[PDB]
Amino acid sequence: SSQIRQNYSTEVEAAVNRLVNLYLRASYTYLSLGFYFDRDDVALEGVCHFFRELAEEKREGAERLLKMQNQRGGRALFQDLQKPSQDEWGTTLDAMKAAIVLEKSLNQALLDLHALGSAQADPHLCDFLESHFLDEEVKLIKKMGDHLTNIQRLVGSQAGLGEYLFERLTLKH
Amino acid sequence: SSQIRQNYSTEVEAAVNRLVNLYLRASYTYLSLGFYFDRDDVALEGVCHFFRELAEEKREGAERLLKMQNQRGGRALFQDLQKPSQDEWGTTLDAMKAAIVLEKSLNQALLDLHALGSAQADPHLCDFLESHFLDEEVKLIKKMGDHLTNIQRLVGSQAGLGEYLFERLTLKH
Amino acid sequence: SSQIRQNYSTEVEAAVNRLVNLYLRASYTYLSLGFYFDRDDVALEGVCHFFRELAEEKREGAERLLKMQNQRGGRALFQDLQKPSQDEWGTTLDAMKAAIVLEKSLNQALLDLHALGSAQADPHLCDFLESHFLDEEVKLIKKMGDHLTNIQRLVGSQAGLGEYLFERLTLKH
Amino acid sequence: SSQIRQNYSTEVEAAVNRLVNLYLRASYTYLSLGFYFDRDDVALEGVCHFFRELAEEKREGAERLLKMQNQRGGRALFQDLQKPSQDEWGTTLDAMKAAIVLEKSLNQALLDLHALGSAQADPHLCDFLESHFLDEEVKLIKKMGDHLTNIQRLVGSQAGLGEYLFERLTLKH
Ligand SMILES: [Cl-]
Ligand SMILES: [Cl-]
Ligand SMILES: [Cl-]
Ligand SMILES: [Cl-]
Repeated sequence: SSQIRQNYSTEVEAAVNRLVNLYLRASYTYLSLGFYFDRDDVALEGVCHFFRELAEEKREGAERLLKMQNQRGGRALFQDLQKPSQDEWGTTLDAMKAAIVLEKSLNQALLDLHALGSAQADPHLCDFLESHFLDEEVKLIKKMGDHLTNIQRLVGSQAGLGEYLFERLTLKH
Repeated sequence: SSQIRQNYSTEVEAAVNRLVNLYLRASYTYLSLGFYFDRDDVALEGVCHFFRELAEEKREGAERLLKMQNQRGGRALFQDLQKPSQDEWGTTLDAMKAAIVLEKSLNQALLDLHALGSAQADPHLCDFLESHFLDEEVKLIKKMGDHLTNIQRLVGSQAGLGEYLFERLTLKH
Repeated sequence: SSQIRQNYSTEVEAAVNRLVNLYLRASYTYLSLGFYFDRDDVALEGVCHFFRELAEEKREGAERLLKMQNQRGGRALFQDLQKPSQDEWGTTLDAMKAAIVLEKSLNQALLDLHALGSAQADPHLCDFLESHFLDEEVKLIKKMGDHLTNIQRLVGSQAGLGEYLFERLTLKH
Repeated sequence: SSQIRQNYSTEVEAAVNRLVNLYLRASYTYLSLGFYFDRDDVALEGVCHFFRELAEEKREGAERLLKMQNQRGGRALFQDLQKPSQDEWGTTLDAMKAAIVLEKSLNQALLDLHALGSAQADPHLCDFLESHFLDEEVKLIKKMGDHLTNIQRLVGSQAGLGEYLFERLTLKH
């Protein structure tokens, strides 16, 4: 057991394990989003790429949390990972709305863990979240919001055409 | 005071100080235009970039006037800077129309100062405006006119789509 | 409006807009300080350069705040910018004392916004100030203090000579 | 005679010849200033260099006027060149005051020729002065004013010491 643990509450330890589960589930959701847009009957490569990149980012977030858990002397505990909430994700607009909802949920879990850390006077935990997660999340949510607005402007006009142009001229492919 | 001042009227000195104020207010207006197009619910990066670039150009114009004021032995006097005339700037078309109006106003102030300099037989002032401002202004107004025509052609067709395409295919991003 | 805003109080939003105004006014003050030292009857190039550099830094601070305001889903609102408090700034010593007073005022506004953010449990805001402003401000104020001491030591001795040597041998030109 | 002359008045032709004489006399004055500061009992190398550089600049100004005279089909006419007004030039401060007076005199002759050209509707002449002389003169006079202020600040304090420091730390050597 732990010869190193210092100022690391059982409450934070458990919440970090829950947050790892939430990041891995987000990664899984993004994997499903990504492969949906690779279907021959959907075929939006840029959209596929955008969500596959987010699957990787979320998995890396989970790995960084696990590394931190060990650095503090806590013990990683893994739970089952729930499948994503949908099997088909609709249009680019539907998908980007679902992604923003998911990110807001992750952001709220980060903020809740920051508050717990503040309450338990665990500055290392607070700084770790500040330095590696909170600003990344704000930037991502802003980028998703920007995308949502641009998609909305395009598919109001003419939906098929608008969806193609967004994929071609905004997303990387 | 001034050991160097020669052939530099009090009338020109004062008008140069007023023109500095007008350039700084134009810079401020462009700062507001730029950040409006960066809002998550507007999200036209190219448009944002175009106006941020103009904010910088106008500030540089003011600095060049101040440098000249000191080179001639006049004394810079700063006044309050009025906030921009709007808090929200509408569509790309609305914004480009407002920008052309602003530029025409600055161009008229340059022409009025050139006329004062001519009347006061101040060739250094006249040449300074000719060399650093009058042609820059004509070129900018032509570019804005070109943009306005292209935006008009696009948003007559289909407004959301047209605004996106102009931002993607004309403006630098 | 905002699809992205999360954990961002109206109180912080307003205070960020006020802080933008304070940074822009500081930039304006530094512009005036800089051009005063470029006058032919003052003629201290290093001093001019030092304050022009600070005008740029403060403007960049304002732009970073505006970027953050949009990233969080707040709305930039601009007010009139008050002219600087003086038209002439006296000696290098007078000017450096005025600059330290101004910086302390900006530092206090940063600390007050940090306290508001702490009270509203907005860790992103707190970290943003910590990461981009609070240490920059401490370093600048230390540098100004160092300068003030050196100027004082020089102009006690022999004021004209001392002011020239400080400009030549301390400030970059 | 002239197969090329067009729109070039006899009045301008004569005034250009007088201006050549004034530039050559200024060059001669600067030659004398320069060698005075090279005397073993004056020995301010930077000051010597500053005035020798101005002797060259003024000679080049005269050559450019002569080139222009031929380009327009006028005929260069040379007169005697009056010796400089002093044989010894006093201190750096005395010398810099004499130089500013001389430059103001040259600037006034340029402005008077510009006015003649304007009155005779000779835009080539007006532009030639604007492009090659008027801004050069304003910049030089500003630089001399800056120097005068710095010398004054130094030799008020302690004259010998101040004169040495200006030569060492401001002027190029
Ligand atoms: Cl499930
Ligand atoms: Cl107003
Ligand atoms: Cl005020
Ligand atoms: Cl004589």
